[PDB]
Amino acid sequence: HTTDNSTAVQDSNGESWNTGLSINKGESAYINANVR
Amino acid sequence: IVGVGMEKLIISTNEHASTDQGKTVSRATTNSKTESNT
Repeated sequence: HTTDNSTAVQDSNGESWNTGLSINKGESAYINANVR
Repeated sequence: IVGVGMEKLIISTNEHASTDQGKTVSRATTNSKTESNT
């Protein structure tokens, strides 16, 4: 016969970074022309 | 007498593409206790 009681506290922290990029294949850029 | 003649066709695929990336850092601490009786 054996009986035990287990107590514990768990602590943790986190930290994250992200980076994204989106593109449209239909309108990918806009052009400007200098004319005379 | 006026007519129209077509020379070539160009297709612009209306599509949207995205790219994501990330990083994560973590750290856990646990201090367990046990009292065994027999």
